[PDB]
Amino acid sequence: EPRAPVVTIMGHVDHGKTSLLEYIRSTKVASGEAGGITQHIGAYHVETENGMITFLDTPGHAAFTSMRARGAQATDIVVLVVAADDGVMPQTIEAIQHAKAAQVPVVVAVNKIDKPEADPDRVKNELSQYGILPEEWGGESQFVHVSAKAGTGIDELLDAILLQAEVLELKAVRKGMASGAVIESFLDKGRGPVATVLVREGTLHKGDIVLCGFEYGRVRAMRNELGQEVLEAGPSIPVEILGLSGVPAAGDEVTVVRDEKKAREVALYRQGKFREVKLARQQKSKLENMFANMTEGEVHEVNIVLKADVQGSVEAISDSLLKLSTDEVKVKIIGSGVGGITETDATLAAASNAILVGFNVRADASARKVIEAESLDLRYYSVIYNLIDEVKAAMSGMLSPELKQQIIGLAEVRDVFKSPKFGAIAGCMVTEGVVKRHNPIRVLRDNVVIYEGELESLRRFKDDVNEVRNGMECGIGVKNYNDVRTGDVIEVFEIIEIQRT
Amino acid sequence: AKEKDTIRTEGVVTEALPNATFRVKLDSGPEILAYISGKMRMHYIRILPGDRVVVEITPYDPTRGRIVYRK
RNA sequence: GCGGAUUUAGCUCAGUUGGGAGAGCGCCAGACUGAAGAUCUGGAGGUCCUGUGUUCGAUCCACAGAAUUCGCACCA
Repeated sequence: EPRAPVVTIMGHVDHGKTSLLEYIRSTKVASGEAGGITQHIGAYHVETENGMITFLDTPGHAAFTSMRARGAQATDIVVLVVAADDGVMPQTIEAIQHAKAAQVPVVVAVNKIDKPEADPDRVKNELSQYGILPEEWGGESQFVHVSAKAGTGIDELLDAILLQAEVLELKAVRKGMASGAVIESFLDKGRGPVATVLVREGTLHKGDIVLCGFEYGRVRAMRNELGQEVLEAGPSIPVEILGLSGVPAAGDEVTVVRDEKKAREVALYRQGKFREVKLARQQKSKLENMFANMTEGEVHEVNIVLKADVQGSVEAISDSLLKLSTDEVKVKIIGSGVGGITETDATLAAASNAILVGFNVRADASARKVIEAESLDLRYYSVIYNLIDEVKAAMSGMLSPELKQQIIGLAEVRDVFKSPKFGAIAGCMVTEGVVKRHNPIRVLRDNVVIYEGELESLRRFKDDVNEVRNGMECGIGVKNYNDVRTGDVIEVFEIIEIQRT
Repeated sequence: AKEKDTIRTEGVVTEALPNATFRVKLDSGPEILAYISGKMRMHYIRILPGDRVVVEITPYDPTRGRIVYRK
């Protein structure tokens, strides 16, 4: 009759959420203090009246708000992981805000007590230390100085959750309709399209009708009476692949079998409403206003790709990244090979789509060979940024070195001996300045400053040059007459306005 | 049904490209690919590489336009 | 620079008996045609490069000058 006191590991990033869980798991594998316990995809057990204590392996990118329920939080007791050297941070106060609103009794785990200067560490013992005192009481919370890697302070932490877990909420409830999310939309060997689920609160029955979210819209499906609808992982005894169960409870992982669930999406609710139709219209409606005035310019957008082991985790991180205002591209299921090339196709235009940003998914052997190129980055935790910085360095690296030509400045050129005339392709040596194309040519200051011609095209050996300086000696093409001679000193005409620079 | 998000902004002609296509520099900003209208091609009208023309631009494609008025 | 050629109607050119200023085209009109076109006809349309001189008289000859063009000469 007594169920599991649902607990979640809340706090700031890199404070010791995953590492505290790795020690409660290391003493679970070890004999004496525990033993042969059942494996769940992210949960453990119950108080002195049954097993151990259920720690929910928090949604992939510290979401916690997904672990909600019908009215409040899906968690009974909660454990807040804070750092000893840092103190209370902005994500720790966001954790206290979701703790007082859902009315869930919290315990504070002040992690990394092995990090402060000159502190002797006794492995796996009980601790007695103080620190962050202005934020504790009996009306507030009980603080315990723990070390996730060493294991000290864990004996009083599991005891502090026990003095807080003696409630009636482990029996009575579960009555309301099942609120949760799926895990994956895959194909089984003994059946067709199967769907594993994570249920936050409530009970699913063997003949329960559940509304699910597809690519198009809202379509419901009855849980198959013929065959096995509720399929849990068979207990430690070898028989058939899975086993039939009747009614799963709050905090259970179960593989469901229904009818048409082929185009059923990733990140859907176990009460459902999803579409790609709205997100395509919401993006097109804001892009139609941005392209009605934009009959002219450019700049532009985002990326990010989410994929998880659980959808109670995908839906969680999507809602948490939409809180940080970082938009998403793909939330589908598959690896790479054909995804690594579509990533390299969109890097040519704007490098803002240059990354195949993976998470909890396995990278293929055929994919590893196409990731060998550096132009594309591969992430297995997931974010962006580096993207809009790559295209910024692309256009800014080509606009600055392209300045050299124009402006009628001073330049003198002397025509060499025995060089042809018609459309005057004559060999000429530059004396001073930079003689450019389109620059006007004049006669000597000894005579009158009359218009002799203008430079057509300059040619140094083989190369067609625009600017000739110092004394390069090239084949100058110019529109001249008998006004030009061989060995004459020509000066470029500074128009009286451009003369005074 | 026809959408009314079509603009009638002016512009000056720049380059004379083949098959009745021009470069047309807009008085608003940059330049579009602007072709001559089916109304103007039937009434002939020879456009020189430097005339003032009104462009019928569609919001779906910024690079494409259409010459409506003659001079 | 020297030497030569050329300089007449809007254009293109003829015009040495020193005495008439002219042709084609064009332009305008007429005739005609339905009409327009062509064609035919008719008209207007000149500092004959400019000045001076020669002569009875000068587009026509002499002298001087200017302009065009060609050859030649000259050229850091």
